[PDB]
Amino acid sequence: STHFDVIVVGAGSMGMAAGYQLAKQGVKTLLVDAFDPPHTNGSHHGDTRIIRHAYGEGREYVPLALRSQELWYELEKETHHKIFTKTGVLVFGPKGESAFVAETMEAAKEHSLTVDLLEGDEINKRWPGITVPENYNAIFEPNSGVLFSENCIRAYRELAEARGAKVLTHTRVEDFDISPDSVKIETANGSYTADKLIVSMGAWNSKLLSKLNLDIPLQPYRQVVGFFESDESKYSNDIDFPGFMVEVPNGIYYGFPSFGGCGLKLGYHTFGQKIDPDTINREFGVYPEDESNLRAFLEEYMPGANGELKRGAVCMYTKTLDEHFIIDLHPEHSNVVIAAGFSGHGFKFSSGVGEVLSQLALTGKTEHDISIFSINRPALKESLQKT
Ligand SMILES: *Cc1cc2c(cc1C)nc1c(=O)[nH]c(=O)nc-1n2C[C@H](O)[C@H](O)[C@H](O)COP(=O)(O)OP(=O)(O)OC[C@H]1O[C@@H](n2cnc3c(N)ncnc32)[C@H](O)[C@@H]1O
Ligand SMILES: [Cl-]
Ligand SMILES: [Cl-]
Repeated sequence: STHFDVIVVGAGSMGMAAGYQLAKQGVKTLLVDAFDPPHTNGSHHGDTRIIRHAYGEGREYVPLALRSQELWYELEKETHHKIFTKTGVLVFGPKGESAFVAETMEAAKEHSLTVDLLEGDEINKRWPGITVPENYNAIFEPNSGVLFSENCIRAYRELAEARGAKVLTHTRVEDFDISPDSVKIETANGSYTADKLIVSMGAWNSKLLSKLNLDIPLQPYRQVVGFFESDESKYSNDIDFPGFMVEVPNGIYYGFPSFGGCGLKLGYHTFGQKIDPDTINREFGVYPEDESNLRAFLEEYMPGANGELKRGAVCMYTKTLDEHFIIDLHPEHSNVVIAAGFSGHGFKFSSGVGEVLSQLALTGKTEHDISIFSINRPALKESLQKT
């Protein structure tokens, strides 16, 4: 019975940000989510998320990283929820043996980002609690840091709803019916129509995009993290222990300083179980790798934080073949915007993506350069399920 200007399916990290940007402009928006964001069934829980500017995944992400940072500061001033803490972000690895470290330094140089460069014992000297080999080098970004992801989504939601946005919770979208001049969604709670559609279902994009005649390789991964009882005199944000993302022989790890004594949080990025969001086991510890992969890191590089496991969380990445995002219009429907495959590193950009999605939905174009996120790029292996 009711139409909308724009309908956002999946009101999570990207969708809720888009909802806020749309509502902010008086655009009558309906956001539909299978749950009640923020929640623990998607990819945004775990309390915290790292934001980096000097981007090791590729220096082309910097502009979006910087715009997103400015938007996070703006959100901080608009809500009572805590949004960002400037812990700084440390990146280290074996000298000359880390592509991630190399690209980070290059990204820094190329965009004139403020960073500190140090090696070996200088790393251990500066940050009691971190022990790396003499052959290790590092780049520290003082001004990037940590975002409180659940708070971000919560704030964007409260703000969007206050502006008129409608949020239909616990309602899973089951199908799509797209037309030349309108879009329609089917749910158990009723059907809804609008002029434009934004699709941002996270891990579920790998299962439901086929409903839009899109055949794109997207693989969901089970990715856990653990909070460990740590030596507060070394790992507390209060004593300036930084957030970090590093690359050692067996891969890439990321962590957060202890906030208010919650313990240092650590996650292993490189490995994760291939899963389906509908059958994934969300209990931490069911796989021996969950806790063992983390402690193996701590015992070697941050021994003082290898205490009791205080809490474990299970979350998901949705990877593309090239690990770059998908942000573009549906190849056959200019009134349909797709946001998918953030491959484990998209939260920091959610504020900026919200803006991009808003622009694409309203005008079919964006001021941002998102060519590398094209849904038609060859490295993606995208195609229609039947042309
Ligand atoms: C998992 C993970 C990810 C992660 C990270 C640590 C872990 C353990 N650390 C990060 C970090 O330090 N820095 C960073 O920049 N990113 C980091 N990430 C990745 C980031 O969290 C993800 O890229 C991000 O959350 C992706 O956002 P997206 O918006 O894609 O996913 P979501 O937040 O899960 O939202 C999807 C929503 O859509 C809903 N949904 C799903 N299916 C439906 C249907 N059928 N109908 C309606 N709604 C649907 C979900 O309920 C969800 O809310
Ligand atoms: Cl997490
Ligand atoms: Cl992801």
